[PDB]
Amino acid sequence: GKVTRKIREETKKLRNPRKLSSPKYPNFPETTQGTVVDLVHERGRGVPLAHVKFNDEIYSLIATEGLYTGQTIFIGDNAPISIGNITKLKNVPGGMAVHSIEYDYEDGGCVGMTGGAYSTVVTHREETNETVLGLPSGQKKIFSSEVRCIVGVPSAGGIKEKPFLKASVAHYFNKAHCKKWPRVRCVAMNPVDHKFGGGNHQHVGRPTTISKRRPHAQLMGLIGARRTGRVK
RNA sequence: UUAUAGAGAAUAUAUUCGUUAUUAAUAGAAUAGAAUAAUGUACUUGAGUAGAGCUGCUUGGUAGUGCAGUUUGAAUAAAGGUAGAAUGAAAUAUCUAAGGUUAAAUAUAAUGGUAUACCGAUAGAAAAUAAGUACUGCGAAGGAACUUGUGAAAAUGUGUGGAGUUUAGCCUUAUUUUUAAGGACCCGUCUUGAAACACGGACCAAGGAGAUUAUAAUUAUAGCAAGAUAAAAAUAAUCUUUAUUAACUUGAUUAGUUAUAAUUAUAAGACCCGAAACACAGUGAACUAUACAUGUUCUGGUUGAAGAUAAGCAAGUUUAUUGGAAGACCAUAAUCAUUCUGACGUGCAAAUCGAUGAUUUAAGAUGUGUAUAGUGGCGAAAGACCAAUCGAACUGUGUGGUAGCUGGUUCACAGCGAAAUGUCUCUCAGGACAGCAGUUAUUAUUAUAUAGGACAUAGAUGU
RNA sequence: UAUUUAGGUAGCUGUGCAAUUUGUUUGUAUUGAAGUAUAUAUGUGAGUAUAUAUAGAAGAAACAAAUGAGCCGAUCUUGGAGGCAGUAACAAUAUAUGUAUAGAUAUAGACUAGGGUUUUCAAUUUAUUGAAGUGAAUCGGUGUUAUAUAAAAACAAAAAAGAUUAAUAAUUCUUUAUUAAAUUAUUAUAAGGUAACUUGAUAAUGACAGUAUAUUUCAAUAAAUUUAAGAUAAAUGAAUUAAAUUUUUAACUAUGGAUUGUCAUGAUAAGAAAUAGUUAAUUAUAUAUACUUGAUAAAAAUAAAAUAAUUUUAACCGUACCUAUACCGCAUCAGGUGUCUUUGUAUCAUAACAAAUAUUUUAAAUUAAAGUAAGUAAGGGAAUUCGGCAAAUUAGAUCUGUAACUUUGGGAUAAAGAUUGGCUCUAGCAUGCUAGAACUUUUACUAUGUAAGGAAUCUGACUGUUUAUUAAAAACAUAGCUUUUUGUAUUUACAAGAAGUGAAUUCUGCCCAGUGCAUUUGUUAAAGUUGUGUAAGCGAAUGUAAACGGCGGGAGUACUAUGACUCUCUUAAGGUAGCCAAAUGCCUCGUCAUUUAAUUGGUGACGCGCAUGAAUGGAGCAACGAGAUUCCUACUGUCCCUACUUACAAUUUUGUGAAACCACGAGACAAGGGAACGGGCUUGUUAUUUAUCAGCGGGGAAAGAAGACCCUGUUGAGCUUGACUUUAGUAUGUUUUAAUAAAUAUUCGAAUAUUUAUUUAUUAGAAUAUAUGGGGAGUUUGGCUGGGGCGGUACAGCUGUUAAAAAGUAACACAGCUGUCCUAAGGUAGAUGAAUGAUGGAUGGUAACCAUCAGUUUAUUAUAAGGGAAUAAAUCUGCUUUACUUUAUGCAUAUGACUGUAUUUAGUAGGGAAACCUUGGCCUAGCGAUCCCAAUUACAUUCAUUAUGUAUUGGGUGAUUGAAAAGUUACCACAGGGAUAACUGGCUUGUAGCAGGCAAGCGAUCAUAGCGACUCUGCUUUUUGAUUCUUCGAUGUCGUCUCUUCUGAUCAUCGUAGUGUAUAUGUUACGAAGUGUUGGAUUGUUCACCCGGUAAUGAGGAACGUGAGAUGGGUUUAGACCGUCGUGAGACAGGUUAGUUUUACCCUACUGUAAGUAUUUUUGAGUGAACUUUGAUAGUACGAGAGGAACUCUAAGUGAUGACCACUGGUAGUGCG
Ligand SMILES: [Mg+2]
Ligand SMILES: [Mg+2]
Ligand SMILES: [Mg+2]
Ligand SMILES: [Mg+2]
Ligand SMILES: [Mg+2]
Ligand SMILES: [Mg+2]
Ligand SMILES: [Mg+2]
Ligand SMILES: [Mg+2]
Ligand SMILES: [Mg+2]
Ligand SMILES: [Mg+2]
Ligand SMILES: [Mg+2]
Ligand SMILES: [Mg+2]
Ligand SMILES: [Mg+2]
Ligand SMILES: [Mg+2]
Ligand SMILES: [Mg+2]
Ligand SMILES: [Mg+2]
Ligand SMILES: [Mg+2]
Ligand SMILES: [Mg+2]
Ligand SMILES: [Mg+2]
Ligand SMILES: [Mg+2]
Ligand SMILES: [Mg+2]
Ligand SMILES: [Mg+2]
Ligand SMILES: [Mg+2]
Ligand SMILES: [Mg+2]
Ligand SMILES: [Mg+2]
Ligand SMILES: [Mg+2]
Ligand SMILES: [Mg+2]
Ligand SMILES: [Mg+2]
Ligand SMILES: [Mg+2]
Ligand SMILES: [Mg+2]
Ligand SMILES: [Mg+2]
Ligand SMILES: [Mg+2]
Ligand SMILES: [Mg+2]
Ligand SMILES: [Mg+2]
Ligand SMILES: [Mg+2]
Ligand SMILES: [Mg+2]
Ligand SMILES: [Mg+2]
Ligand SMILES: [Mg+2]
Ligand SMILES: [Mg+2]
Ligand SMILES: [Mg+2]
Ligand SMILES: [Mg+2]
Ligand SMILES: [Mg+2]
Ligand SMILES: [Mg+2]
Ligand SMILES: [Mg+2]
Ligand SMILES: [Mg+2]
Ligand SMILES: [Mg+2]
Ligand SMILES: [Mg+2]
Ligand SMILES: [Mg+2]
Ligand SMILES: [Mg+2]
Ligand SMILES: [Mg+2]
Ligand SMILES: [Mg+2]
Ligand SMILES: [Mg+2]
Ligand SMILES: [Mg+2]
Ligand SMILES: [Mg+2]
Ligand SMILES: [Mg+2]
Ligand SMILES: [Mg+2]
Ligand SMILES: [Mg+2]
Ligand SMILES: [Mg+2]
Ligand SMILES: [Mg+2]
Ligand SMILES: [Mg+2]
Ligand SMILES: [Mg+2]
Ligand SMILES: [Mg+2]
Ligand SMILES: [Mg+2]
Ligand SMILES: [Mg+2]
Ligand SMILES: [Mg+2]
Ligand SMILES: [Mg+2]
Ligand SMILES: [Mg+2]
Ligand SMILES: [Mg+2]
Ligand SMILES: [Mg+2]
Ligand SMILES: [Mg+2]
Ligand SMILES: [Mg+2]
Ligand SMILES: [Mg+2]
Ligand SMILES: [Mg+2]
Ligand SMILES: [Mg+2]
Ligand SMILES: [Mg+2]
Ligand SMILES: [Mg+2]
Ligand SMILES: [Mg+2]
Ligand SMILES: [Mg+2]
Ligand SMILES: [Mg+2]
Ligand SMILES: [Mg+2]
Ligand SMILES: [Mg+2]
Repeated sequence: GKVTRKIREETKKLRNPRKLSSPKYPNFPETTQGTVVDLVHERGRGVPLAHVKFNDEIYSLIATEGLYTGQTIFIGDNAPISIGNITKLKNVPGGMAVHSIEYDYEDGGCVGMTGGAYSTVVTHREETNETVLGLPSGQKKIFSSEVRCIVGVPSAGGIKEKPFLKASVAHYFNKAHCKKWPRVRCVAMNPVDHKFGGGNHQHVGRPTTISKRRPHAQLMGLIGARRTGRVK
């Protein structure tokens, strides 16, 4: 046969990988004050970024919900908690919304980068100095304290309301996000290109649930499912 | 010009260069003599080695013959290694590993010489050289013709002579030979069977296919013979005859050996020409496909969503304007290819021409630059496209790849003359053994003998 | 001394001729060698010798030697030259005197890619030779970069006119300018305005989407004026052409205190209008606003300034010419190729015409046929056809008017009507647009351009894309819906990877037994330790079907009929909601209705559905479609049935001048035999213009291509998988791993294991074992066979028949059997009337047991069949293990293994008194090599244990004298085969068709007017079979259209004869092939069945007549859909839709044309009696009545055929409007 589509797409990512910003905030020993300068828009991502200014140095950050040009925010380990400020994790009471959490201390940020997605805090445990967070995916993860984070819900709202009612709307989405579009179903192909292909009618003939035990080039279909079907 | 010179060239129908035989100059090498320089003390022995366990390659080496990866890793001459089945033990022989140098006898191109039972311009190298040239391919690469005198055949022109219009050419017999009577389908080839409506062949010249080598055997000839011989080299072995047997136990005997020639068998490109394929090493995105950067992309009409203004009727609701949204509607230039199954169909053209059709601000069209290569790329998916080639591109090598299968195989006369049947076979388009044939040889009561016969006698059988 | 022998394919042996070179001997030649061409002699023949002509330098013979040693063929290799043939195919403007007067076709001009002297001139005839020609501080390159080699179109210091040369000119020359660098002369270091700001007085940027509307800057039109030009027989308030001169707004500041603008949306207490003022007005590629987006629209090098002057200061490379007859397609090729500019009329444009500019020289003609284009048609209007394929009708603009349905947006420009010129005026205001009125005519968008309409069904939601060169679609994509993996992402869950269905509306039923997937607690390798112990995986349990998939059958029960209800086999569950003879139903052209004169078609209903059915999605149509199918209206040469005109090729002339093909073709036919369809062979019948010209497609099984279909080959390739053998990747053990201290557990002070802490290590790996592993890699996938496949094994053994009186012998011929059974069913000694029948005997019967008599093989002998045995080879009783060990040989049987079975020398045993018998079954069947493994007996080496050898058995190949092995190809390839199928032909006639002989009976009695049972004998090649003789280096399949000819087994028409013939109307038989046999609906049809009509719609042949005559509907390559089968690639004589039809110019045949005049005769060939009907005969003959003819005589008509233009109709580059 020939090399299929999945392996040929990953080696096309090594010839020209996709490029993004990775915005991080600095670290400062005591509480300082900074000003918001302007709001911009990037090519790949939907959430707008913000340029703040600490000690006559301009950095880049993800914009929170209510933010206007010229406003003042504070950064430090013991800043007061309000909209757009960045404090330590232990100060916030249970029930609020944070949107950039570093895994360890003195890191930029790891969790909650996209627009419209936020996390919640559920508790504090004074023994061993740990707090449990509620991830946007729905899983409870235990975080160590003394990491610092930003208070508020991120901007850009709910983008998934109105559909791509035309085909032309989805053309410019996948082109900016560097994905392959359109896609051909694997049953329509000839049996050289794909395992499911060929035949006299369009059907599969093999079970579509494939274990994870098998090697890398044999993985296709619903890989390693614990369940299949509508629940009710 | 007799000759230490009769090797060979050149001129014309008796002369020269040389051969033969002698010297000189320069460079290099070796041997010997004479002279100049020079001579003290020296007790070293080879470690992450040799060897074991697991694992892979190599050799004739069989249970390592040799080498390497990983783990482990000794003794120092009162010591260590080896001795053609395995391990353990013992005697007798014989050697001392893990550091270094080394002439001669030996193998073969570019470059220059000397010879020959080799070829003589379709031969000999691709090239008697303005030849690795003219010319072709995007590229790796491919690659010819032509000497000087004589003037054959195929195919034509002019002149003279002759027949008839109902019959090409050939054989026999005839002085009615440019006619008469008899005979006579076109050759080669597979085939039970060919003039066949079975295949190859329009015509002339030149070229063109069982030769060479190794190992065996039979026949003819030559030298010596209980022995036979040009092995390498310089001025021994082998065969008669390994005497049998697995071995022990045992054992005389078919004139040979060396060469020359013809035939047969096996292996070498192997009588000549012919596949679809496989591996090694390299070249292409100028056509066409996709992504990224930078530029360019003619003109006229149709319809009427949000938003806004007024005038009526009385929380609102009818009428008239303004406005110009949409993968909305229609045409020219540009683009594509539904139908006539129109034209053409040794074409204008290795895909064109005419009428009729479809198409319009976009998921469009197009120039240039960078990225993607053949068990690989690109793909709104037809196995489509990747330089007129794609269900695995193109160029060179292994390569004169293998063929139980089609085709061809070159002079005369004389003697002799077949099979299409039995058995075994992954055997049925093929092989081997038996049968039928040919050639040569020795010998006579195996004529006191034989017979695809008859007669006399003794019998077998179940149509 | 052949009085005896002599043919011969495949094949074997002997004697001889030809060519090139080598050693020795003998000889020739310039008064002429070798070669070549004609004769003569000689040899049975391969060949040799001589003579004459030509030419000019070396060659011959004998005895021996070495081979690249003798051509008709190979679709053989290279060169030269024929026929067809001067044939096909192409090129062909006018002038009596000209560097001109006319005609004709074509839009034209600049930068780049490519070309490289083609440029210009001279001389000689799109050629040859020779000279000359390209001038740069400001026109390109050289510079910067596109997130470790990138731009002649992105960014960047600066110029224009006017003339010169045979050819260069933003480059030479004249005139007026600009930039940068080096040297000179001179100098402000700040003023002014309340403010916005003005003047020598620095630190700025390169730099960035698309669409719509409003400005009318320039420019261009239009007008006026001034100089000039060209024409008219005439006439014209003065025409036509050329050159120039002219035709307030936006920000900001100061007062002010509440209104005000645009074509549209508005602006203002974060200060409107109105005043006073300061900056600018970006030149159409501009300015200001508005609108669309999960798209927000590149990088880097790069900066200073006042006034005047100077310069042998500004380097290197290219600057000719062509834009298609100077590029690429082998070419002076109807193809292809980036950007820009271009005048006049043109009331939306388009189309068309004219300017401008560039090219160009001489055959004939009122006449062929058949072609390629363009026109017109009386009457009928789809009757032609698979199908309205091709053509025709409609169309612009203004005014009325507009339905069912609906996803409320659409449908809609629906459909259906009416109007349109020219000239003279009137009326509006926005001043070039729109309404109305009068007059007039061979009536008005129509030169060019410009929608036929309506009603239904199947399928796809829509815009979009695709097999460059036979398929544009119902295929692909798409939004929408759903499932799944990942919290250690250069990117961070509204994100990033993997799959299925296919807009909206309404729904998405049951099953976890099978195969997969996930989660969790019996079997299983190596390495290490004195020894021992510990892996994943497989197996088991629980979930999961918008995962692969699946979703039965039989019996009774309420006048007939049916079964709400009941009983019953099993299973994982037994197709629910829906839908249908549908693109899915074989029987099948299902049943009913409707559409038509007539329907296998279309639409609506019915359902025990061969084989429908729910995201492998079911149901459904509003909008959209060069998709597939049926019916109405209009329209027409598609047809009845064809006719006329023009142009270009063709026919006639000159010039340039080919190809396919060719065994021999010298005239053609009927029958015969033959390799079963002859141009040539055998018997018959026949042509001929002085050697032609133009047509045509019957034949040469015509030409192209070593058949793609089918079969064979111990020949291949693409693809799939539960085929055989393995491997990359990955999971899990063991051993290697920095030191230290401590804790805990397991084994016996010690050995193991687990876990924590510190820093003194921390490049991050290495060596082995087990499992998973079509993601990959090699290779295989028997034979026989009345073609192959499916079925059987006729592939190993045994018996009887075929089988023909010695031995031997075939068929997918006949009837059968075999891979077993037995410690006794083996060995031996002895005794013995078996099976059955008759007559009797308490319970006792057809049949229980006991006696008597008879009893030739009927009984038994393990088994298939055949053979053998009656003091028995059978049944009983006793005793035993010959179901042995060693030397030699034979028979099936052979040229030959393995096997079965008879016989021998010498031992050791059993039965018997002894003679004797015994090496498994009474005889003919139950039969297996080389290599390797296991066992038994002997011995062999310095020593123990082991290994290796000789001998005998067992383990086994059933394809049985013996490889280790699954499929598919419609994407396919190679070598071959008429040794072998699909089509024609040939022998045969079971089947098909057409007739005969005899006479039981029917017919009111009567066999034969007319029929005829049970049986029997034939012909024809017209159905379908059976066989495989000719063709696989090719003979073009079914049906239809057009056209000719032939047969009798006669449908009418003609002549006779029977009758169960009164007339009329029938029916049967004999002679007879002259002439007729005609129109439509449905289906690809042949066949079939209806409507209508007539004198009568007869049966058939000619390669199942006829494709270089046509068409292409089905069948039959590559796209695609449904149903059934297969895990899968795939398959279906089950159903659909779209799919390139080549070549005549040879020979022969056929139609015409081609022999000095003028009058005729004879012979030969063709052709030579079509059919219906009115009136009279006549209401007559004949008949109870009803009814109801004929001979003959007049009047017409249809079908065919030969001519003609007085009348009518069609046509018309002849003629007029
Ligand atoms: Mg496909
Ligand atoms: Mg595959
Ligand atoms: Mg489907
Ligand atoms: Mg040593
Ligand atoms: Mg020669
Ligand atoms: Mg040569
Ligand atoms: Mg004859
Ligand atoms: Mg034959
Ligand atoms: Mg024949
Ligand atoms: Mg043939
Ligand atoms: Mg030929
Ligand atoms: Mg020759
Ligand atoms: Mg070859
Ligand atoms: Mg390679
Ligand atoms: Mg549109
Ligand atoms: Mg055509
Ligand atoms: Mg390369
Ligand atoms: Mg396909
Ligand atoms: Mg190609
Ligand atoms: Mg003979
Ligand atoms: Mg053969
Ligand atoms: Mg033989
Ligand atoms: Mg007798
Ligand atoms: Mg003879
Ligand atoms: Mg030869
Ligand atoms: Mg020849
Ligand atoms: Mg020959
Ligand atoms: Mg030739
Ligand atoms: Mg012409
Ligand atoms: Mg020139
Ligand atoms: Mg010029
Ligand atoms: Mg100039
Ligand atoms: Mg120039
Ligand atoms: Mg120029
Ligand atoms: Mg061009
Ligand atoms: Mg051209
Ligand atoms: Mg004419
Ligand atoms: Mg008409
Ligand atoms: Mg008419
Ligand atoms: Mg019809
Ligand atoms: Mg008809
Ligand atoms: Mg049409
Ligand atoms: Mg009027
Ligand atoms: Mg569509
Ligand atoms: Mg095509
Ligand atoms: Mg289309
Ligand atoms: Mg097409
Ligand atoms: Mg689809
Ligand atoms: Mg749906
Ligand atoms: Mg299950
Ligand atoms: Mg369930
Ligand atoms: Mg049902
Ligand atoms: Mg339906
Ligand atoms: Mg009907
Ligand atoms: Mg003409
Ligand atoms: Mg004949
Ligand atoms: Mg015959
Ligand atoms: Mg002719
Ligand atoms: Mg062939
Ligand atoms: Mg074979
Ligand atoms: Mg293969
Ligand atoms: Mg494979
Ligand atoms: Mg076979
Ligand atoms: Mg017995
Ligand atoms: Mg055999
Ligand atoms: Mg197919
Ligand atoms: Mg072939
Ligand atoms: Mg045959
Ligand atoms: Mg035929
Ligand atoms: Mg019959
Ligand atoms: Mg033919
Ligand atoms: Mg042919
Ligand atoms: Mg008759
Ligand atoms: Mg027939
Ligand atoms: Mg026919
Ligand atoms: Mg044809
Ligand atoms: Mg024909
Ligand atoms: Mg067709
Ligand atoms: Mg299935
Ligand atoms: Mg089918
Ligand atoms: Mg007559």
